[PDB]
Amino acid sequence: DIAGLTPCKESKQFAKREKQALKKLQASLKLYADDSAPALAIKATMEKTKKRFDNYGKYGLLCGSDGLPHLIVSGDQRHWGEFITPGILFLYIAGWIGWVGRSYLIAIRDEKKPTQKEIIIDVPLASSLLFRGFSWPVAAYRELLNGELVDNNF
Amino acid sequence: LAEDPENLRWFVQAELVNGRWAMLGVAGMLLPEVFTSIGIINVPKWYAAGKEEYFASSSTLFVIEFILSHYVEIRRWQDIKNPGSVNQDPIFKQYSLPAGEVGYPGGIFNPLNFAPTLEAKEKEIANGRLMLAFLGFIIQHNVTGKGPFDNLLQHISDPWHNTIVQ
Amino acid sequence: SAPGDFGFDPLGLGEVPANLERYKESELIHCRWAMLAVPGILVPEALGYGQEWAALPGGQATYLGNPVPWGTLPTILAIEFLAIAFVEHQRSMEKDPEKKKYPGGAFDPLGYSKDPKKLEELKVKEIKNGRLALLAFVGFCVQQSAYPGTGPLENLATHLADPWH
Amino acid sequence: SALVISLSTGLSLFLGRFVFFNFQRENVAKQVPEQNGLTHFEAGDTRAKEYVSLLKSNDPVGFNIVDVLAWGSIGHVVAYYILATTSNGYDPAFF
Ligand SMILES: CC1=C(/C=C/C(C)=C/C=C/C(C)=C\C=C\C=C(C)\C=C\C=C(C)\C=C\C2=C(C)CCCC2(C)C)C(C)(C)CCC1
Repeated sequence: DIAGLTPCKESKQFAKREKQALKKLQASLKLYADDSAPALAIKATMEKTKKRFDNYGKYGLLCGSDGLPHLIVSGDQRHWGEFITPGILFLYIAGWIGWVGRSYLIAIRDEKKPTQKEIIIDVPLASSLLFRGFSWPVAAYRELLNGELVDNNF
Repeated sequence: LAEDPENLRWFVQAELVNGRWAMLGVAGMLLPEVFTSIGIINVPKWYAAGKEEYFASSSTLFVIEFILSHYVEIRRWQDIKNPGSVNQDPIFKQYSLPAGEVGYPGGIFNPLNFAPTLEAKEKEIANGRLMLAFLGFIIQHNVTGKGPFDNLLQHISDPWHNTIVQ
Repeated sequence: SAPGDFGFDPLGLGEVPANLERYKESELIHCRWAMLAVPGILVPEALGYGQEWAALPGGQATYLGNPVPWGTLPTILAIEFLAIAFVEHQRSMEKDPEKKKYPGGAFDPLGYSKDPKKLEELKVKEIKNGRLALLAFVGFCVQQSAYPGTGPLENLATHLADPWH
Repeated sequence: SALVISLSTGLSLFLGRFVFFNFQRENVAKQVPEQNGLTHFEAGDTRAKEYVSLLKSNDPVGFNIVDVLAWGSIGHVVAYYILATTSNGYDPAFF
């Protein structure tokens, strides 16, 4: 809707892309597997990109010209989860990479000398620490701002 | 430099507030349930009231209730930093003024107390989780369908269903 | 929230309490000149009949010789600013604590001198009525600034609108 | 529409606030002192700022705007004329 022309429901330019291209990759008249059991353009690789179809999902999806899709990601119409849905996802996953970065680290410096523990890795992935990360509700999001890492630790 | 078990007034309060509202939410269903009666999101516009006026948009009923809700809600944040509620029932709860043991910082496990009566709401705590994570389930199962149970001569088996779309 | 509770002296205190605020107080009655064109509406079934110089149908006399550029608005205006600018000057210059000269020797002791030349003298109730005024011009007057064509011919059923807008 | 001489009226509001002091008190520019030759030395490098000298004119020369601005701009200004003009003078109204 926002400029790049509209979704699947009609994107001719998009249609023409579906067709030539793949459909021709077809257009090797045959090359022969009349029984034959191996060679897989034939089945899917097309059909897996091809039984892509007046359906794709549906997905809206903007299709500029040449009918390749453009992603607006505004908070509108159809398009919201082309950044946020897979955006908070990126955030959540990272940060539970480094929440445990700031963990199978702040667990040593200690006892009897710890000068390169780090290059062998008891327990690997920390693991133990690991799950801390999904079991963050809130986690750093208040504790980083108060106490522990605290302005004094600042 | 101080090692552990900080938290204090803190968010014991948060959970319990979840438990108490979760319990209420479940009551908001509850309603049909024996006379199967009415279902699901409903989006109701709630109970009604009976008509002279409406057609009903009639403004944003929620926005208003909610501005009011809002200085009850402050009252509580207040209390929690420095406390005054005559009953004094979450912060400790009743039996009140003590919880001293939390107030000066540092408890680490503590169980707690409450009420001039007795039986320590450890039994309200349960009735209270279940209702936590009961929404959890309840909300989850919409996506697909309204209803649970009663009878088998057919129902219990879950003989054919939808899936997720993929 | 200009204040929650910031703070400390002579400017916030000094320029800011006293005077921003006495100068906001000079404000409400003066707001009232404006609210006042408006009260002039404001009572129903009053008998305006008909001047009051609204909507530019032509002249103040006209004048003998031309009308001045075009219209009233500039005459009233130019003139008002020099007169009032003179008064903002009368506000300008005393001190409080005492005023003999451009005198050289009065810093503070303990304790503790003079309060904002005027401090409130009590009948800081004027202020409940005052804040309340700042709040209303703000907000409510704004409550119909925004799309404001029409006077009431009030319908039914209730009130408010929400989105919009 | 456009009150063009709304504002040229306007700007020689202020620079007549310039016709100022050349005339009155003392020799002019209050000196030079500092400008050629140069400053003590000074050497921050340096002075002079006073927040207090807004008084003197703001009341006296408030009038100046008017003098062309009034009756002289949109005046038929200096109508009260004639005064040696064979080669020519007038100067006749463009109004
Ligand atoms: C809505 C939106 C938007 C907006 C934006 C903005 C407005 C910006 C900004 C932002 C910002 C303003 C940022 C900053 C912040 C600050 C800070 C300060 C942060 C922080 C943090 C930290 C510190 C972290 C840490 C960590 C973690 C958490 C993980 C692990 C560990 C670590 C260490 C890594 C965008 C654009 C996106 C686009 C569209 C959408």
